[PDB]
Amino acid sequence: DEFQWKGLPVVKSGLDVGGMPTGTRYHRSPAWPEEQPGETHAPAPFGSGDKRYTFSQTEMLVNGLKPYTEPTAGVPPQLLSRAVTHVRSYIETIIGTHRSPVLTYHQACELLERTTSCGPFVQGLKGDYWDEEQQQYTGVLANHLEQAWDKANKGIAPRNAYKLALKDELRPIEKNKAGKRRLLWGCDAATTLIATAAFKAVATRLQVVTPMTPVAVGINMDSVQMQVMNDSLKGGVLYCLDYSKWDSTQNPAVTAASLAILERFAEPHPIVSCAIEALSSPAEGYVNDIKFVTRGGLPSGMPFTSVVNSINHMIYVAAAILQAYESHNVPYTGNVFQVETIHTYGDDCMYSVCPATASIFHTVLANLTSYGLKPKPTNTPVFLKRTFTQTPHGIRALLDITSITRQFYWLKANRTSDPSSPPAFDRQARSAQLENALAYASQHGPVMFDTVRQIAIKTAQGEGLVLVNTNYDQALATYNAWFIGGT
Repeated sequence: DEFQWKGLPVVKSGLDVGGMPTGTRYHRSPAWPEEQPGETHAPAPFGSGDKRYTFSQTEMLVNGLKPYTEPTAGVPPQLLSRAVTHVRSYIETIIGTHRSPVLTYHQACELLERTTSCGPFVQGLKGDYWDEEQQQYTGVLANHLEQAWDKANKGIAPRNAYKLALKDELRPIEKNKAGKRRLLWGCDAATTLIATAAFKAVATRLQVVTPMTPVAVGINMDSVQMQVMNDSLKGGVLYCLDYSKWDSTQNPAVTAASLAILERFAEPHPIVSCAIEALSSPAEGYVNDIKFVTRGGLPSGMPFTSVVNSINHMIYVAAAILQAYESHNVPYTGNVFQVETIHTYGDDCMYSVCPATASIFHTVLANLTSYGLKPKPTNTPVFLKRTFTQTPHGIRALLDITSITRQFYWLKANRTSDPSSPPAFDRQARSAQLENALAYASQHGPVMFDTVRQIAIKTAQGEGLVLVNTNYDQALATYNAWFIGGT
């Protein structure tokens, strides 16, 4: 039965999945004992081990889980259905009406991320279990996937189940001082598998075609695909919005609609449909011996989070716009996604709207907020933290300079309760990281690059590294080869 645990509704899971990991993987660079100008980020608060703060992990979790407790208005069902047929229609004209077959078991298995966790029911990394060249999973994980695959083929859906933790990353110091840390949802590998088999061929068709669809997922921002995106912005009125608390504000009816759109492009099959059932069912987060079941929102670690959230976003925007026209008594004649230009990456976005739409944008925004989303114009495209900028070699999607330099001042390494303690890290990975950071720097041009250069040399001697993209010309040449190659 339900009971309250720190003010959240909560049930015993029948299992014990363990506590959230202790400490942090981030150390200050040994090269960098002092604070540098314009630094804005440091390691998120990790509770008991950490001398900076006095927050506990469990309370940071409870904080992050709270919005999942409260449902969201969503879209009025009649509106929703019109919005949906807009979204569906448009994607039909781009990717066609072909229905992708479900993946084989082995195909689906090869796509799992060996680098990540197995979710709440199996310990370790997925790669712990991968046979490099039996070419299959093995052991306890393989049994976990196998039973699930078998059940799915029999119409029995896997658990929409996540191991809850907190993300360990560099965050804004303003946020750290406030006791904020992002939720980590670790999906059950079986559920990932079934989704993958269901939906990956549809996801791939959308990716092949990016950014011709508003699903920008898997766009290479350091390629021509970004210039295609840029070009598509011309003519319209540019709104680059950030949504707050995007994940906790996802309405489950909208989500179910997005999944129904996806299902349209797949073969009907018991797999496809376990997977909708799982993914449209409420997220269950496991900690210790309890689970929390969501009443609203979406877990950030769902299978296909980006695609599903990009479809949600398309549906919300179509609805907001169509509602705004109808309530102003204006006819809306074309497809939203031709009349308007829309790029999403789950919650990240750029809208380039017709002027008629721009005229009544106040009203669009208000419709968005009425769905329980938490949303003026610019000439400067900003997307996936990139700023679109002219350079001497064409438009580039420029990483923030602080995104570049913070990589020099921090490194992800061994667990610790002390970031000021010395890292154990492999020098080659580190050096490759920093040579990449340098190639990004080169696009900012030569004054900017010289500053980053000086940082990198300092870093190299302090950390004992070796670096070539230390010069502008070779840093420029490496980025360029990335750029024209899709590399």
